[PDB]
Amino acid sequence: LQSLQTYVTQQLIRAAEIRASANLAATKMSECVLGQSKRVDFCGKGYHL
Amino acid sequence: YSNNSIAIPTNFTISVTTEILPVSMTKTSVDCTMYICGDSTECSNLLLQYGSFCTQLNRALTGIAVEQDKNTQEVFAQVKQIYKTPPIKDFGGFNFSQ
Amino acid sequence: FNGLTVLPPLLTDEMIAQYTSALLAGTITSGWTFGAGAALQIPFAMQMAYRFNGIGVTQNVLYENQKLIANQFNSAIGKIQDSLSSALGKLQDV
Amino acid sequence: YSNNSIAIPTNFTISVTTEILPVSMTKTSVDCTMYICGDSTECSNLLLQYGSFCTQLNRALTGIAVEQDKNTQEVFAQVKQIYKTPPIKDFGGFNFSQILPDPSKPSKRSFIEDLLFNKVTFNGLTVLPPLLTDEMIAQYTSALLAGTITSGWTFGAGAALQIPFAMQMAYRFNGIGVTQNVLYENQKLIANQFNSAIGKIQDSLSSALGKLQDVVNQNAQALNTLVKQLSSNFGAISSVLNDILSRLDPPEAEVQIDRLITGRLQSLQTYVTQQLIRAAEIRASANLAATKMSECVLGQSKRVDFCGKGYHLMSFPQSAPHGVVFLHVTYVPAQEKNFTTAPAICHDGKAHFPREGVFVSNGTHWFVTQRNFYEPQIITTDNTFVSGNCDVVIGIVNNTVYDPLQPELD
Amino acid sequence: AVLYQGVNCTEVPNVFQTRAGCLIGAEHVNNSYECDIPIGAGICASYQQSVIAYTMSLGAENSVA
Ligand SMILES: *[C@@H]1O[C@H](CO[C@@H]2O[C@@H](C)[C@@H](O)[C@@H](O)[C@@H]2O)[C@@H](O[C@@H]2O[C@H](CO)[C@@H](O)[C@H](O)[C@H]2NC(C)=O)[C@H](O)[C@H]1NC(C)=O
Ligand SMILES: *[C@@H]1O[C@H](CO)[C@@H](O[C@@H]2O[C@H](CO)[C@@H](O)[C@H](O)[C@H]2NC(C)=O)[C@H](O)[C@H]1NC(C)=O
Ligand SMILES: *[C@@H]1O[C@H](CO)[C@@H](O[C@@H]2O[C@H](CO)[C@@H](O)[C@H](O)[C@H]2NC(C)=O)[C@H](O)[C@H]1NC(C)=O
Ligand SMILES: *[C@@H]1O[C@H](CO)[C@@H](O[C@@H]2O[C@H](CO)[C@@H](O)[C@H](O)[C@H]2NC(C)=O)[C@H](O)[C@H]1NC(C)=O
Ligand SMILES: *[C@@H]1O[C@H](CO)[C@@H](O)[C@H](O)[C@H]1NC(C)=O
Ligand SMILES: *[C@@H]1O[C@H](CO)[C@@H](O)[C@H](O)[C@H]1NC(C)=O
Ligand SMILES: *[C@@H]1O[C@H](CO)[C@@H](O)[C@H](O)[C@H]1NC(C)=O
Ligand SMILES: *[C@@H]1O[C@H](CO)[C@@H](O)[C@H](O)[C@H]1NC(C)=O
Ligand SMILES: *[C@@H]1O[C@H](CO)[C@@H](O)[C@H](O)[C@H]1NC(C)=O
Ligand SMILES: *[C@@H]1O[C@H](CO)[C@@H](O)[C@H](O)[C@H]1NC(C)=O
Repeated sequence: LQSLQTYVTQQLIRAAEIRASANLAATKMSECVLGQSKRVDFCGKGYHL
Repeated sequence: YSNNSIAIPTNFTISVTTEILPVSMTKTSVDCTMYICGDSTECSNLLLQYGSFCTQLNRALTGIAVEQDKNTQEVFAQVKQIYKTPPIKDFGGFNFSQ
Repeated sequence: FNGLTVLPPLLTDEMIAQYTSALLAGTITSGWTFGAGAALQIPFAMQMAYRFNGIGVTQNVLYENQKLIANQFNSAIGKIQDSLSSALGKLQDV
Repeated sequence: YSNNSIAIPTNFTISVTTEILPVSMTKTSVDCTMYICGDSTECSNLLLQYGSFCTQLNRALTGIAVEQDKNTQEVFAQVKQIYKTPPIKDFGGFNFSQILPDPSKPSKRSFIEDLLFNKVTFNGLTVLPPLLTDEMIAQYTSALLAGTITSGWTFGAGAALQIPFAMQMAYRFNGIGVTQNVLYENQKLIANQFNSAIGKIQDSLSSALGKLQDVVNQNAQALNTLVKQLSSNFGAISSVLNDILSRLDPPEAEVQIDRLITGRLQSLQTYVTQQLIRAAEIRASANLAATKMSECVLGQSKRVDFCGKGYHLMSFPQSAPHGVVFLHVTYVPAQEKNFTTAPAICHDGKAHFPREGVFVSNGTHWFVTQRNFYEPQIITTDNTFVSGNCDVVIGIVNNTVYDPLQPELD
Repeated sequence: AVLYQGVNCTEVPNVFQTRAGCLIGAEHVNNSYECDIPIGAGICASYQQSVIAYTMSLGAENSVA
């Protein structure tokens, strides 16, 4: 039972990290692909096209 | 640096860069009674006295599992319709075949 | 075999590929207008001239150097393709 | 798609959308000695040997509790002063009565706020009251909204500066790339569209708040599991300490009291850990809400799909139980038409390019228009600039460019 | 000052009753200022002499012309 609890806890923490990464990816899809971004180094180095 | 000197570029370069981003992870589920006890009924009766420990574990794992699908849908599903490219491909000199 | 199961995801890989192709075709045919509303067609060179206006350079700079820019873009895509087939550590760590 | 075909919209639509965001969660505290032991002194002495387990739990819960108040203050408290709306309400034809406060309603909440509030519904466990009462949050929201409709975006940067509402909306159309005369010529149509959109939002709500309800359900479920966990034996003869204390002498009672202590302590630790993880998630959501308040409400956003679908114009905040609601107004093009287009025009051995426009043809004549609206105009040297000769450009066309000065000289 | 959280002032061994609980040792004042030390439900505490309790003020009030 202790082993199972340890496993589930670390899975919850990893899932939170992956959720943050997925939110970043969705924002990049909206702002870099559907539009043209004036934010510096968000989409890439240089001037985004 | 000088107080009356400037530098102006006279040409340009087009650069393409790649970025990698994880979106989702694998979806797994665990059955407490099978993992802890197997097919033993004595072990099951002994396990019942630590009541409600497995329901919470199953709820946690199910929540993670549904969150993964929500992640993927949030990232990719952003188009109302499925647009198609014309059979004739004249985009100036740009070559998007790859 | 100890109660551990793996569940299949809702969206198969073909569906994700279809989504990606729809996004990319909409981009190259309509520009940025399909995000705001209905897609509106515009020739590709004219859209790239709009984007040069977006970064602070005039349109004639694009129209006078169109072949040079096209060649540079094609070479950059080729280099990306060669670089990959020789980088995905973030995905492998998961 | 074709290499000389373009589509230009000839009309527009004003659309209002709603967004829901959780901000904070309920604040709870748990007393370890009362939960685990109750009023038993033998249980307390046995508990002391697992030293420092409860102080950490109390510190964790207190940290979560203070973080919730910091979340709410970060989101709503962004105005220096409490601005007020004038008694005379002439904002062109725009009607903000639904979102504005009315004294008759409780807590002086607006109509939509009242609709929003109705939709969302002894063992050492205590619930602490939040620092900011609902009336204070409503006052903050009304100050933000009145400042917006009276001064525009100037109250965020510094002191508020008054400007008539139609002029501010014309500034925002300049912000999205359309000219001012497009607003001034179609003012009544836009006002009617905005009013109808607000009406539809009001009808839609009174018939959507699942994100706010999920938080309440999760908190209640966690507390119910915590309380239900007291009934377990964990291997002892019974789950009641008062029964074990009787019927048994201390040397025999201590082992079973130990089993009960171990089980209940493990239950408390599980509860606190899941609460910490949920609090981190809520903090991320509150940070998103604060950023949206700064960038969509106090300003006008050029980021795509941040504030809403379409081209952002302005946003209005409302308060909901443990959360915030954003009403985003956006501009959507409509009723498009087909034309043929060219990159440049070759006149008199020169190339002319548009200043902030696009060349279009209705099949016989060539005009220059703005990109987001169809307002064709004649091509003159005031609309266009010259660069080089006609050889280089691919797709150049032949036309004539009217020179305004020549008729005056003749 | 001492705050007994959640109990009625009758059930205790300058007694001011707040939605947070029973506050003993602090004097209520009609004036309002910024918070300083926070108690629940819109009541704050500060020192200015004895400890005082008041309702916090959101900010200054003005009307745009
Ligand atoms: C193409 O347009 C020209 C010009 O019409 C002007 O621009 C239009 C976009 C619209 O705003 C009109 O109201 C403008 O007058 C058309 O030429 C005109 O045609 C009308 C009708 O026959 C005639 O009375 C005018 O004298 C014409 N103007 C000139 C300068 O000759 C033309 O007919 C349009 N072509 C097609 C195929 O529709
Ligand atoms: C700007 O840079 C480009 C890229 O190097 C130059 O184009 C190259 O010119 C040389 C010499 O004429 C050729 O050998 C290359 O093949 C060209 N490359 C491409 C991709 O066309 C261009 O000459 C530079 N501009 C100026 C004014 O020097
Ligand atoms: C642009 O769209 C608006 C909105 O539909 C049109 O206004 C409508 O016009 C019809 C016909 O005249 C009326 O029956 C509706 O009552 C109008 N609606 C509103 C809200 O005023 C407008 O006519 C369109 N513009 C053009 C040039 O067709
Ligand atoms: C635009 O006008 C120019 C000049 O009037 C045209 O250029 C001529 O094209 C013909 C086509 O064979 C040549 O024979 C001439 O030598 C060119 N120059 C002149 C001065 O006539 C050009 O063709 C026109 N463009 C279009 C699309 O008709
Ligand atoms: C585009 O690239 C592919 C692959 O390098 C090549 O075969 C093709 O000739 C190029 N041009 C066109 C018009 O497809
Ligand atoms: C604004 O809307 C309200 C509610 O629909 C309506 O009663 C009122 O007449 C409208 N106009 C003004 C000027 O308040
Ligand atoms: C433009 O013409 C094409 C011709 O096939 C048609 O399919 C398209 O719908 C037209 N565009 C508009 C906006 O009517
Ligand atoms: C457009 O494509 C046609 C072939 O379909 C070609 O004849 C014409 O020159 C092209 N126009 C431009 C501006 O490249
Ligand atoms: C305290 O008790 C009195 C009567 O004993 C009652 O009137 C009052 O409402 C009580 N206060 C609270 C907060 O319950
Ligand atoms: C505070 O307000 C109450 C209620 O009106 C009043 O009875 C009391 O005299 C006031 N105290 C002071 C110091 O103004």
